[PDB]
Amino acid sequence: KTYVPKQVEPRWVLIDAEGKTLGRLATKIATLLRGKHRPDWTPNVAMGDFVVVVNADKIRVTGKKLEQKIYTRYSGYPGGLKKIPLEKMLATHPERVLEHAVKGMLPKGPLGRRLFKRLKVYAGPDHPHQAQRPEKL
Amino acid sequence: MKGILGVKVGMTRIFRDDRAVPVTVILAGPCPVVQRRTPEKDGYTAVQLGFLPQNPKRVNRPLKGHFAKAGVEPVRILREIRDFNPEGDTVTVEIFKPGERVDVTGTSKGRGFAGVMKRWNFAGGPDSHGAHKIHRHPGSIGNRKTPGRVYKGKKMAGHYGAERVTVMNLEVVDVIPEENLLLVKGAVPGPNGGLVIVRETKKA
Amino acid sequence: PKGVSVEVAPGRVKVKGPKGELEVPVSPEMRVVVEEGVVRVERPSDERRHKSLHGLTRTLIANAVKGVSEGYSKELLIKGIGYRARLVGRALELTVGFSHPVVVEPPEGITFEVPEPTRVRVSGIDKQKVGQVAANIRAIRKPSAYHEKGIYYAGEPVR
RNA sequence: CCGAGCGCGGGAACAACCGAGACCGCCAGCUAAGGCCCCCAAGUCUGGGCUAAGUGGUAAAGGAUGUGGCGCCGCGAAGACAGCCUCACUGGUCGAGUGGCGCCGCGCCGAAAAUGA
RNA sequence: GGGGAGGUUUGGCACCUCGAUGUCGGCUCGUCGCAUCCUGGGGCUGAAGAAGGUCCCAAGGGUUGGGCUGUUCGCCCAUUAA
RNA sequence: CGGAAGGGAUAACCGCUGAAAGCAUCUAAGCGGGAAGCCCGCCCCAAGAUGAGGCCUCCCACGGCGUCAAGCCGGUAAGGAC
Ligand SMILES: [Mg+2]
Ligand SMILES: [Mg+2]
Ligand SMILES: [Mg+2]
Ligand SMILES: [Mg+2]
Ligand SMILES: [Mg+2]
Ligand SMILES: [Mg+2]
Ligand SMILES: [Mg+2]
Ligand SMILES: [Mg+2]
Ligand SMILES: [Mg+2]
Ligand SMILES: [Mg+2]
Ligand SMILES: [Mg+2]
Ligand SMILES: [Mg+2]
Ligand SMILES: [Mg+2]
Ligand SMILES: [Mg+2]
Ligand SMILES: [Mg+2]
Ligand SMILES: [Mg+2]
Ligand SMILES: [Mg+2]
Ligand SMILES: [Mg+2]
Ligand SMILES: [Mg+2]
Ligand SMILES: [Mg+2]
Ligand SMILES: [Mg+2]
Ligand SMILES: [Mg+2]
Ligand SMILES: [Mg+2]
Ligand SMILES: [Mg+2]
Ligand SMILES: [Mg+2]
Ligand SMILES: [Mg+2]
Ligand SMILES: [Mg+2]
Ligand SMILES: [Mg+2]
Ligand SMILES: [Mg+2]
Ligand SMILES: [Mg+2]
Ligand SMILES: [Mg+2]
Ligand SMILES: [Mg+2]
Ligand SMILES: [Mg+2]
Ligand SMILES: [Mg+2]
Ligand SMILES: [Mg+2]
Ligand SMILES: [Mg+2]
Ligand SMILES: [Mg+2]
Ligand SMILES: [Mg+2]
Ligand SMILES: [Mg+2]
Ligand SMILES: [Mg+2]
Ligand SMILES: [Mg+2]
Ligand SMILES: [Mg+2]
Ligand SMILES: [Mg+2]
Ligand SMILES: [Mg+2]
Ligand SMILES: [Mg+2]
Ligand SMILES: [Mg+2]
Ligand SMILES: [Mg+2]
Ligand SMILES: [Mg+2]
Ligand SMILES: [Mg+2]
Ligand SMILES: [Mg+2]
Ligand SMILES: [Mg+2]
Ligand SMILES: [Mg+2]
Ligand SMILES: [Mg+2]
Ligand SMILES: [Mg+2]
Ligand SMILES: [Mg+2]
Ligand SMILES: [Mg+2]
Ligand SMILES: [Mg+2]
Ligand SMILES: [Mg+2]
Ligand SMILES: [Mg+2]
Ligand SMILES: [Mg+2]
Ligand SMILES: [Mg+2]
Ligand SMILES: [Mg+2]
Ligand SMILES: [Mg+2]
Ligand SMILES: [Mg+2]
Ligand SMILES: [Mg+2]
Ligand SMILES: [Mg+2]
Ligand SMILES: [Mg+2]
Ligand SMILES: [Mg+2]
Ligand SMILES: [Mg+2]
Ligand SMILES: [Mg+2]
Ligand SMILES: [Mg+2]
Ligand SMILES: [Mg+2]
Ligand SMILES: [Mg+2]
Ligand SMILES: [Mg+2]
Ligand SMILES: [Mg+2]
Ligand SMILES: [Mg+2]
Ligand SMILES: [Mg+2]
Ligand SMILES: [Mg+2]
Ligand SMILES: [Mg+2]
Ligand SMILES: [Mg+2]
Ligand SMILES: [Mg+2]
Ligand SMILES: [Mg+2]
Ligand SMILES: [Mg+2]
Ligand SMILES: [Mg+2]
Ligand SMILES: [Mg+2]
Ligand SMILES: [Mg+2]
Ligand SMILES: [Mg+2]
Ligand SMILES: [Mg+2]
Ligand SMILES: [Mg+2]
Ligand SMILES: [Mg+2]
Ligand SMILES: [Mg+2]
Ligand SMILES: [Mg+2]
Ligand SMILES: [Mg+2]
Ligand SMILES: [Mg+2]
Ligand SMILES: [Mg+2]
Ligand SMILES: [Mg+2]
Ligand SMILES: [Mg+2]
Ligand SMILES: [Mg+2]
Ligand SMILES: [Mg+2]
Ligand SMILES: [Mg+2]
Ligand SMILES: [Mg+2]
Ligand SMILES: [Mg+2]
Ligand SMILES: [Mg+2]
Ligand SMILES: [Mg+2]
Ligand SMILES: [Mg+2]
Ligand SMILES: [Mg+2]
Ligand SMILES: [Mg+2]
Ligand SMILES: [Mg+2]
Ligand SMILES: [Mg+2]
Ligand SMILES: [Mg+2]
Ligand SMILES: [Mg+2]
Ligand SMILES: [Mg+2]
Ligand SMILES: [Mg+2]
Ligand SMILES: [Mg+2]
Ligand SMILES: [Mg+2]
Ligand SMILES: [Mg+2]
Ligand SMILES: [Mg+2]
Ligand SMILES: [Mg+2]
Ligand SMILES: [Mg+2]
Ligand SMILES: [Mg+2]
Repeated sequence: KTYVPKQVEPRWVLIDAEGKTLGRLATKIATLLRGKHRPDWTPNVAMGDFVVVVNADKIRVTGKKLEQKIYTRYSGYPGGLKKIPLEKMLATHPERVLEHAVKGMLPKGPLGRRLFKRLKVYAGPDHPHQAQRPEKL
Repeated sequence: MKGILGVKVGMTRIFRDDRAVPVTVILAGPCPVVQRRTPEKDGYTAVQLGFLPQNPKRVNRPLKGHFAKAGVEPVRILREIRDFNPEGDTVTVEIFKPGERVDVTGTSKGRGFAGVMKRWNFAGGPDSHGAHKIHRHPGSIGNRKTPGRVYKGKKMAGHYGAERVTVMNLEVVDVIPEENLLLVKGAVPGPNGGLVIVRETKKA
Repeated sequence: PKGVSVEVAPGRVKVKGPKGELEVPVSPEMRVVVEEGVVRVERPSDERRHKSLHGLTRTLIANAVKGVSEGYSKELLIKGIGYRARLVGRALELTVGFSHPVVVEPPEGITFEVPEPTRVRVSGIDKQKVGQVAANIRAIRKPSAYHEKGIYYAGEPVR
């Protein structure tokens, strides 16, 4: 009968964002958010590392993107569809662009959100120097 | 950004040279600056004005401390004029030379549950020629199977007035520091005895 | 390329001279060999992209050089009856028909003179500045296409 | 083939399209179609090209010094192609490439819709 | 003569609905589309100017009151930036 | 009394510098200007922004149980409700 892990401790990680290609980084970030790298992986628990990102304001992204490529929010009201280009996202709160990527990469369930909270993204550098600052690339 | 609390006292016309003028009196009252906000430990600049004397009855609260910490007569009301920054003491009608124009924020009278006719000035049915049981109704509120729902924010009967309203760019017709009064172009929201806040406008 | 005070950077040449200094943004992917007295522009590959960038930077650097040494300056010609130029300390002011005389101050680095109420010595070190501010004046009142009025350069009219 | 296989895998979802005919059980193994960056199992695999349009992510006649590949035909160090009013051409001079056509791959324009993408 | 776009018209097909999906016009309330009527910005003009013509960009807002007819539409009166 | 003024980024379009292509070219690198439209600005809602934010001031021990940990039960405090 297959092994079930018990209450273990979350491994807090720290990733430097600047230079990294947006989507490419998000993918790995997501994987870390779930277990999926720890061989005691369990799909219904929440055991992914606490990823911390810094210098997110400096994420690289190929092609025209920034100019083109737009994020759309929808208010409930008529015409309530807002459209905001990648450019202006970074202009203001930029950690958004990475978050909206990692979030869209997490499973959509009630667990998915638990995990989305373990992801801490900052304009960086610097952040809550709690405990582990295990540089990672 | 100038500013000051006060009460709508009422209104009555006067005579600028030979020319009638509608005017509403506001009791600017003396306002003791109770506290200052600042980016230092507030993230923004603003002055918390006090207004109207409050006897130590209901002041039993921890307000006594917020009051003593600035050492000021305990007031009955206190709001923040944002981005205003005068001088550790008091602001009065002296802030407003006649001719300046001021925005004025008050709370509209309360219509309670108002029909679509009064709330939104809908047309409603005809008093005659048929229907009869729809004289003041809104009529249609949608389409058919598509969208198959009513639009969010559809004008419908509900509570009217009794809300934060701000008429703008009113002319300060006159000011009488002797009685702490202030005269403007009359059109200020809320009922007499209603509290209100005057301040500098936007125009240039 | 004499009088050159060039200096290669991680991605931008910097020429200097008696007249001033100008930073010339050149694509990093180009060899900007600075010879003892004659800078060269080398291009990796015979590709299409690189050709264009070569000839371009090849000129921008030369343009900065001739700038900090000789300098650039455009010549604007006023026309039409009422129309007339006139300097004011350092800012140019001109009447051209509108109910108000146009007051155009010079942007930093730019300097225009008025040798006559019919000419404008727009002068500076950077070619961009000049070429711009030049046309920026001609814009204040482009050439009349039906007569012979308004600002002009030094080339034939329209009529 | 569905009907009677709206039982199973793929095609986002979808009777008849691709795989395949479910007697029951198994916390075993191998493959099919389709896939192997994350949502989601499996290579961000190896070697070589093409594309710069989000093309890919789904439209035509037709149009264009987009971009690579191929071929033939005209001028030229007897100095050629541009601009030095010039094209031709000699002294000029960068001087060694240049002009025309045709075939292929990928792209570009042509390309306007009604609740929010 | 040739190629398309749209799904407002006129049609074709007979797939849902016949143990029921109320049909025209008006009123009330609108919202969306843009292939734009007006206002805004532009290119060209056979653009002197004033005014037009045509194409381009552009929904933000606006887009009148009556006569005849059930009419939609249309015609007409008086206006309009329309 | 309101539509704004103003700042920013732009569409068509107008340019600067400028090759690929010794010329030329607003463009391929790069820069300027440019709409009642876009983002701000104005007014209103707004921390169930479960990502539940901030600031000022006020009150503060345990009284018997739970041997562990989360809790239970009487009187209170600031203060709140009837
Ligand atoms: Mg992975
Ligand atoms: Mg997103
Ligand atoms: Mg899951
Ligand atoms: Mg799902
Ligand atoms: Mg959800
Ligand atoms: Mg009264
Ligand atoms: Mg403080
Ligand atoms: Mg604060
Ligand atoms: Mg009270
Ligand atoms: Mg009503
Ligand atoms: Mg009303
Ligand atoms: Mg009414
Ligand atoms: Mg009415
Ligand atoms: Mg009846
Ligand atoms: Mg109905
Ligand atoms: Mg629906
Ligand atoms: Mg109410
Ligand atoms: Mg209001
Ligand atoms: Mg009264
Ligand atoms: Mg009263
Ligand atoms: Mg003319
Ligand atoms: Mg069968
Ligand atoms: Mg089934
Ligand atoms: Mg079934
Ligand atoms: Mg399937
Ligand atoms: Mg199937
Ligand atoms: Mg079937
Ligand atoms: Mg089947
Ligand atoms: Mg079978
Ligand atoms: Mg059996
Ligand atoms: Mg079996
Ligand atoms: Mg077993
Ligand atoms: Mg086998
Ligand atoms: Mg096998
Ligand atoms: Mg993989
Ligand atoms: Mg998903
Ligand atoms: Mg995987
Ligand atoms: Mg790969
Ligand atoms: Mg490869
Ligand atoms: Mg395109
Ligand atoms: Mg089509
Ligand atoms: Mg196509
Ligand atoms: Mg076709
Ligand atoms: Mg065809
Ligand atoms: Mg074809
Ligand atoms: Mg074709
Ligand atoms: Mg052809
Ligand atoms: Mg192209
Ligand atoms: Mg070729
Ligand atoms: Mg020849
Ligand atoms: Mg000859
Ligand atoms: Mg030669
Ligand atoms: Mg030939
Ligand atoms: Mg052939
Ligand atoms: Mg297109
Ligand atoms: Mg369009
Ligand atoms: Mg659409
Ligand atoms: Mg015909
Ligand atoms: Mg014909
Ligand atoms: Mg035909
Ligand atoms: Mg139809
Ligand atoms: Mg018929
Ligand atoms: Mg039909
Ligand atoms: Mg049928
Ligand atoms: Mg049949
Ligand atoms: Mg029926
Ligand atoms: Mg029924
Ligand atoms: Mg019928
Ligand atoms: Mg009928
Ligand atoms: Mg209406
Ligand atoms: Mg609309
Ligand atoms: Mg829409
Ligand atoms: Mg116009
Ligand atoms: Mg025109
Ligand atoms: Mg012409
Ligand atoms: Mg004439
Ligand atoms: Mg004329
Ligand atoms: Mg409309
Ligand atoms: Mg009418
Ligand atoms: Mg009638
Ligand atoms: Mg008819
Ligand atoms: Mg008709
Ligand atoms: Mg008719
Ligand atoms: Mg007719
Ligand atoms: Mg008119
Ligand atoms: Mg007319
Ligand atoms: Mg008009
Ligand atoms: Mg008015
Ligand atoms: Mg603006
Ligand atoms: Mg600025
Ligand atoms: Mg600007
Ligand atoms: Mg914008
Ligand atoms: Mg931009
Ligand atoms: Mg130019
Ligand atoms: Mg460019
Ligand atoms: Mg090219
Ligand atoms: Mg630019
Ligand atoms: Mg600028
Ligand atoms: Mg600009
Ligand atoms: Mg303009
Ligand atoms: Mg504009
Ligand atoms: Mg305007
Ligand atoms: Mg206006
Ligand atoms: Mg727009
Ligand atoms: Mg609040
Ligand atoms: Mg709260
Ligand atoms: Mg709070
Ligand atoms: Mg106390
Ligand atoms: Mg306590
Ligand atoms: Mg204590
Ligand atoms: Mg204590
Ligand atoms: Mg004690
Ligand atoms: Mg105590
Ligand atoms: Mg413990
Ligand atoms: Mg009790
Ligand atoms: Mg108690
Ligand atoms: Mg006490
Ligand atoms: Mg008390
Ligand atoms: Mg209560
Ligand atoms: Mg009470």
